[PDB]
Amino acid sequence: FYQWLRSIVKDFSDETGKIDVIDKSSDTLAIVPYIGPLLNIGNDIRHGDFVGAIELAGITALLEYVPEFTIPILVGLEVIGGELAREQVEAIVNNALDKRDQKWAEVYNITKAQWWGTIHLQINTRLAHTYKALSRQANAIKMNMEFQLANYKGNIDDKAKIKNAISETEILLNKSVEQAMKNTEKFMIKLSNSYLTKEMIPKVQDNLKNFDLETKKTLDKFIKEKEDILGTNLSSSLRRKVSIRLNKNIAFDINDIPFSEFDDLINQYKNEIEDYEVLNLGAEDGKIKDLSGTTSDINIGSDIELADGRENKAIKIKGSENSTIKIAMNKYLRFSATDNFSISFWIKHPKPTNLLNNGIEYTLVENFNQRGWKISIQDSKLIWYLRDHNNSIKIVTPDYIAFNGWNLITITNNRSKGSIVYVNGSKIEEKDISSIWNTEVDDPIIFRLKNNRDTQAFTLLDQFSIYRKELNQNEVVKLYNYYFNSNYIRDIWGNPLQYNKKYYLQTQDKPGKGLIREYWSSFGYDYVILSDSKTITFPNNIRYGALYNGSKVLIKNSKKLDGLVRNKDFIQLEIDGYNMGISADRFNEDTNYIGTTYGTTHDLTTDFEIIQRQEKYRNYCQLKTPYNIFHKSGLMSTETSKPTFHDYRDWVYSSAWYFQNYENLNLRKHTKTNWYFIPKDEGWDED
Amino acid sequence: IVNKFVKREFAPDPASTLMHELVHVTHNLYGISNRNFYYNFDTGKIETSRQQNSLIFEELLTFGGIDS
Amino acid sequence: IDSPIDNKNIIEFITFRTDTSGIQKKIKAYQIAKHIWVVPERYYAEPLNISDEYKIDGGIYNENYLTTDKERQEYLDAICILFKRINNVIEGKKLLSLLSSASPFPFKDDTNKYLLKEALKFFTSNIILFGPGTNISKNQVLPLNGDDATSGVGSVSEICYNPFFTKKFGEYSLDPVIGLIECLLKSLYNLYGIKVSDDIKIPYKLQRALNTDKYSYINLEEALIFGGNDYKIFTEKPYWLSNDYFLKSLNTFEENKAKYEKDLKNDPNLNNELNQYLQQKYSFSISKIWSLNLTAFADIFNINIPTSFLASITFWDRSQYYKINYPNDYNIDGFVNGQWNTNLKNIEKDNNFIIFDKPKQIITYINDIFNLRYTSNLYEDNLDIESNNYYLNFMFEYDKGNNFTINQYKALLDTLDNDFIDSLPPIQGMNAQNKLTSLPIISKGTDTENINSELLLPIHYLKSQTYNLDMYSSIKFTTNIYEVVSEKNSELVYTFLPHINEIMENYSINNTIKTEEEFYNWMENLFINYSIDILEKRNSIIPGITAVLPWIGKALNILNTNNDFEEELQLSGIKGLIKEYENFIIPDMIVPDIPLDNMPRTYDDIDKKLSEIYTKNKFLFLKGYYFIVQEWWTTYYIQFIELKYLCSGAINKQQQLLITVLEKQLFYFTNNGLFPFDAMERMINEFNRSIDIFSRISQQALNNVDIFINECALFIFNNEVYPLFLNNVENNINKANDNVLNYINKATSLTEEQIKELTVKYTFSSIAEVEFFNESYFKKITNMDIKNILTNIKNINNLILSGSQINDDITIFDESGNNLNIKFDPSIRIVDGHTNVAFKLDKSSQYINIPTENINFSFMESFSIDFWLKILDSTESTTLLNCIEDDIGWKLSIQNNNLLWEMKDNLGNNFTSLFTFNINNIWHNITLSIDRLTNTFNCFLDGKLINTDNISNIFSLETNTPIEIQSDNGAILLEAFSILNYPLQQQEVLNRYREAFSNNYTRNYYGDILKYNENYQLYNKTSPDKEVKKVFTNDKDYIAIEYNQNTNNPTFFSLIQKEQSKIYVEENDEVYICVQGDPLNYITIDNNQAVLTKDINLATSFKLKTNLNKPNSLIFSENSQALRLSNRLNDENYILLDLVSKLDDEPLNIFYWEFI
Repeated sequence: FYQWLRSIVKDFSDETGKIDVIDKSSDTLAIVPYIGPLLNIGNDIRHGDFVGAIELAGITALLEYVPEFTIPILVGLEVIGGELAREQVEAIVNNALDKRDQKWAEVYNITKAQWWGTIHLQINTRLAHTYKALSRQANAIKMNMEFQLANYKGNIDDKAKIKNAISETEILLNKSVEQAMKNTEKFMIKLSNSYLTKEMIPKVQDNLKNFDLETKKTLDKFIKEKEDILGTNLSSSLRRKVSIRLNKNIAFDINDIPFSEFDDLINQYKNEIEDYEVLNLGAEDGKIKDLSGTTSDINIGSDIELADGRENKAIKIKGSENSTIKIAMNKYLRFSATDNFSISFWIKHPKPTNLLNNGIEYTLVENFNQRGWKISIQDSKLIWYLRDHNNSIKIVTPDYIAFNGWNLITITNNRSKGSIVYVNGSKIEEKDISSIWNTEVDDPIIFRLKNNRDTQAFTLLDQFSIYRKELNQNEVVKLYNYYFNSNYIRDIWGNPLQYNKKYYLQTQDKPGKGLIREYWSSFGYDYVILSDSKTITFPNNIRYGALYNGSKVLIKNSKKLDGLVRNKDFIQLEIDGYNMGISADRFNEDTNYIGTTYGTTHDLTTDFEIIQRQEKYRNYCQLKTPYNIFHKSGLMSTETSKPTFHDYRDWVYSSAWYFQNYENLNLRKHTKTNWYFIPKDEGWDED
Repeated sequence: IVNKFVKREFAPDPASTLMHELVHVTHNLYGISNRNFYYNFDTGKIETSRQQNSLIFEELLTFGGIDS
Repeated sequence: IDSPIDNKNIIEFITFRTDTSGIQKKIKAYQIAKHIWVVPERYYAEPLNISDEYKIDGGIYNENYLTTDKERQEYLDAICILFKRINNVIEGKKLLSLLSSASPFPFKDDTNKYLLKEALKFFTSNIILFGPGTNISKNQVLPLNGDDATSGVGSVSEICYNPFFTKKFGEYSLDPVIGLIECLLKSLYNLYGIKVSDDIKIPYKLQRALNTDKYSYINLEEALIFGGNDYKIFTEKPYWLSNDYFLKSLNTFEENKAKYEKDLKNDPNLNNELNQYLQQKYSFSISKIWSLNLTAFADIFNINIPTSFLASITFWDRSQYYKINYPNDYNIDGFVNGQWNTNLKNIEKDNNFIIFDKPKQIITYINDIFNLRYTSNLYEDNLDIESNNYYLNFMFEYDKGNNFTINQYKALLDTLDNDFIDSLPPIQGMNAQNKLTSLPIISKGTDTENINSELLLPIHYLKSQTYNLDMYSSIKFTTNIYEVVSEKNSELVYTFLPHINEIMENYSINNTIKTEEEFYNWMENLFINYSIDILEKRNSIIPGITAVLPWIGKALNILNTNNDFEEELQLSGIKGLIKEYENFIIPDMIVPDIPLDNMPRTYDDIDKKLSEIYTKNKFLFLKGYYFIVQEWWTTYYIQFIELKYLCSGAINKQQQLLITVLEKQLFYFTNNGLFPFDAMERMINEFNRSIDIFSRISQQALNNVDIFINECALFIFNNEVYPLFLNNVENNINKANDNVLNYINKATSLTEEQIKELTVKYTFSSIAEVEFFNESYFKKITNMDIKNILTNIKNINNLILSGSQINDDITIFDESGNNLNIKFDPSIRIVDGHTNVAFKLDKSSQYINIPTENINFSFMESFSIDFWLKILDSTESTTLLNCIEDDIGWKLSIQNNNLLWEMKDNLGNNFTSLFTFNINNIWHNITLSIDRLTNTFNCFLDGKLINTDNISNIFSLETNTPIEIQSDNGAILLEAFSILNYPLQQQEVLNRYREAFSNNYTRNYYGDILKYNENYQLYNKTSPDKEVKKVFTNDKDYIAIEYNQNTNNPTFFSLIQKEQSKIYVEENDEVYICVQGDPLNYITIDNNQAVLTKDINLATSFKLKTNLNKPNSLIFSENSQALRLSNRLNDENYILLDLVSKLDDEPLNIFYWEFI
């Protein structure tokens, strides 16, 4: 009676969500096909097919009455006759033009009102019919479920829990019905708006053009007379204005249309993601709080701290068994058997500095009393665990959690279908959750690092949020874009890039090599060169390219703004106290080697430009070089060469060719232009 | 969100129900109401029509929202 | 340079082996590069022709080829072109430098040098590049001694390579450098002595046949070179198939380097300056040579290559070769017209160039009810076929593993000296040995086989799509495949597009199309119905699949039953798309037992001994996952990439069907005489431009198939291959779990450590310990493996038009990567605008001139225009855009402060739209998209759709004249002027509009960015006619909006914060408001009033909040209260703080203020 009950929910939710996305550009109708046999609509035009029936006739099939409208004859306008004056006959001409414009707008509004009265109301009653059909399908299912409960022959006096299950199932069926109706309305409103704009206005425009021509004739005859009063120049200007204006078509303004996509998209994120947020544990004004405001009985340990994070301060669990955060569970966070729920949080897990915690799984956040959910951290892998009274799920993220990078992990649990885990908006694994039923315990949601053998181990958490809906891939990737709405430049860890902090600088290609300088006395030039490569040894004996190598470059500004670096800001890298820039004369015409202010023989154009041509969330940025008259604008890159008798090195150069053809290059060559800007951050240390 | 609401059937507020008629009172007091802009809901050709009374455009303008 | 006399690069040497006549013949060679020779003659050892039994499927075999001076000179020029192209990139010239100094190990006994060419005295030759042998299409690297090409000594191989003919694999020509780079990399292995001896083989595919369940084993050397994605799957961090070869070669390299480091490096007088060459040859590590694959070189040259199965996927079709005219069709920058617009000529000619094709497994469908025979030809690669034995008895190595054998260096060939190797003089003079070990010159292959079939295979379906007759004959589409396989009409062709079939159901070439407007309308009608039919996709309830393409079933005869393809895929599952492999091998992965090692350290070093065992077991189970991913790739993913290709062909076949039905229309017009010369030239010109439009959406449909097939392939791994692997790990972990507990037992009485630490730290808790599965990895290997088969043209920006200023001069360039040649006059000024730089078009003579050499404007081509525009001064009638030649084209202008978009085509159809939203000196995001698919002209202002007017009756407006931007009447600000290849939609316009405010900058009324310490005039956004003015007529001074207005005197409000550092006012920052005057008083809050109090320590701090709905407004909010305008009391709306009250999720208009 639970298996059958979950199968009912799954089949109804999956089958009333059936849509057909035809891909005609700017139409892209998401037709739900089941309206075909649900409602006897398209059987006349094409029996047995509804999506195909829409193609043959977009509205004629969907509606029972095409009106074939008409509008009055629209007699042309006229003017007064009398002993007029120049300054006022000019105003008469202007008023006539404005009146023609308002007449065009008024006839457009008349046909819009006719469309609303005859076309849109039919769409609304079609939606009402669809709601009747779907609601009666749901009530038939409810009749069958309550009949089945009325025959519970298996056991005695155990029907109460089954009755609660049926009530929750009916709620789920209603949610599926409302989603189906959202799709239906979404695809019918677009059809009606398209009909209004395409098949209705062009009928009007012919009569409006005839009226416009009549007005033009009357006005141009009004200027042949009274021309002496005007004067030749004013007559010429008025005639030109009349000829140009009273020859065009006035556009129909549909920004005030009743149902528009812009209305449905301007608040998409509020109505689809943030509306269902019942917890959002973050830091504001230096204090940890629920940013959603649903609950306030969140008590934090004495050894919890706030550290610099992804956008605003981040929660730092010191793992000392006294840095315990706990949220007393209320009716918002109590998830019953049939309640879908999602958990999204940013994590920054330090690189393990010592080998005493491998193979020891330790929890990160648990709502668990030998029944419930638990997010734990094994050796560089994040584990998500559900435990019912008998059943369980364990989903493991691959790796790279413990690489000291901000990772957004979002776990979406659709109780009917399955639990999916996404890391950085990309799906990792989905497991069947249809066998798990009760994961609800009254113990508080506990953020702690218990079962950790290291007393110094910590973890940065940010924006731990819980939603009462299963975000599908679209909403998950939308929520992952939301976090990068600002155009900040991100360092390798994922933090925003600042204006007075010294960073290690490395290319995406040639890992482990940082920037240094060498001076050429014969040329009098201080070249910037990738330093010698070095690698770091992990405690698990796997070698990786070192990040803290070379010299520390200091991002700067022309005025020391001390803000956060943005998408197209103009910067001035300062390595070892010397500004970096390209040559400002004809001396360096070979590949435009990038030099520093060290050595005053040649003048430099220091002002660089950080850009992010790729996606906003990438932890690397391109460094466009300034365009002086000598060198074209290029993207800072590196070439390995031995230009003269000095040793074979890697020289940094502006690469005017990459900037010009950047968007045509494949993703493999783009590796040459990317730069990482490594901070010196705790949690990653080679010592 | 956690209401467990079986049906989303709401009852109007008597304050807003009266505050609709106050707008009509204002229109009448300022000499604004015109009954010429009306939807005639009497159609016999389709033969399946809701058969409702004529709806004045002033009526939808007074109510506001999507219809207006 | 075919006739130089002699000396230096030009020599005449004696051939190593003997000619087919049985004697060695003299021949002359040309030194293209250091120690690299070319000889434009057919291979001397191989015969000029062979018998029909010896011929390979896909050869040429003509004997009167490359047998004249002109052809030899043509071959010689084809070479510098190719070698110049190789040397063009930096990685390419590093490989050539490595080859030039890759001389094999010199023979002993006075350091005699290795095999070379005698002169009638020895010229160093690392490679010798001959012409094509008996098989022109085959470019094989033949080492002159295979015995020493494997032991590590080396060999100077001979290459027989022909660059003139290339295959297609799709609608683009394969780059000949890939065929030459591959021959260079194969010879680099011979020079370093690292050859796999032709016995070390790895499974590549599941054999493409009907009654065969065997695999097609590839050579390990070819798998290393033809890298692609099939090479990334067995070269991960843990090495599982790493066998004696990757250790024997590495070991033999070490002592060879060591024996050079102590004997030859001591500078014997007989070495003759080979030390520098050997010092650089042995400085390079073979671990970097193995990283050099054929797909990373394609990415270096920006070539598109089928990375999925590089060694086989090019052979799954009839062998069609295209002649390349190198002086014209192939220059240093690759193909002159691009890889897709090559327009090469087919090799097929009557006299010579016979393409002997014997199709393996000629399959003929047979029906026992109907007299129906349908023969189709299958084509398969030449890789030799072995059984499942490799997977059956594959023994994992517990000890060997993560030791670096094959690591993919992201910086290919990057650790060596380029100029230093080049600056080294070449070798001359000293004698060389010659031990010519016989090469395999004789070989015979299997013949074709005729095996029947009881069901219509996808190859049968792809044959039916083709049109198999001349041009002067009717075309009749149909959906019943049984009416096509029974060739009763010979012109009926099967189509799986019901919409296209219905169009052709009632269509006659005589009366359906009768005028130019109808021909254009019909061409558009085909493009609409073709787009609807192939791009339709439906969501599915199967987990792991986002959407399902319903036309695949009707194209390849997979799950093609009376049920719908979506419905049929439900009950038959995803495994119905694949012929199930019954003998799939799941590794057993036996875990070795623990030894009884003893050292008194700590307590018999248990912690270290178990830690290495634990990480070895974890690695061992990772190789099993890697072994099973490789097995799934060659057994189940091959059957899915085979579908993606069969699909490409069916869409391509459907597309050329619609082109062969339009070309037939421009044959009733021409021949009959129906349309004049001027009108006729338009239809031919328009049909030619329409070909690139059909291939735009054909590629879009194939992109949908690429994602759908990837989800199907991953699903088969998810619940058909992976779960059986986890079950074996379950039984094997319990063995390792039991083995560790058995060994820990010591009777040593240390029960605290064993129970607490040892038994949980170094012991597998469950299979969650070792799962290794993530969909983010299978997506990476299977994404765009065969991409841009149709065209490389996508939804891109063909113009962005950025700008920069230096000193007093400016520049304007194309930022979109198209590198358009923008022309302008240098008097144009560039000033800051809306989050970008804007060009100030002030005078009438100032102009920005954008060429349209690649911006087509045909009636089938949709485009959009996006920019930010502000009218600096009050101008009533000015022009903005102009793309009209001889009264044909489009233009945008301003008419009485109203936008005027008018455009007319070459047929005389004029469309005009006069937007009446009254542009008034404010930044406007005017983006307008012309969608030609649905004939819709959308104009989005500030991210909001306003017009959507139809554009149906307007045809092509193509013009040669470039786009000209000039105000011509006043001063305007133009910014971010982008012209796009695709029509922008409401969702994407809003996203682009939002990104303009991503800087989170507060903006004044005119749209500029608000600034600190700058004085503005304040308005409440509700009464813009009345300015907020300070009131001093009372002792309690305050700010209020006055209605008397007897005396007008404006007051200026400037945003000032305590720190005079920031210059640009961002959103959500603490600011104070300063009022200009001799006192210069600030704003505080007293009893919610907004009185003016002097001194800068009594003011109040306001947090500015901006709403995107009204972007030129500010909210001065303190805590939850925002500044508000009170009710009128004495003709003065004094300003007070009030709790923010919302209306439609946003506060009221009163709380918003504007700065002027």
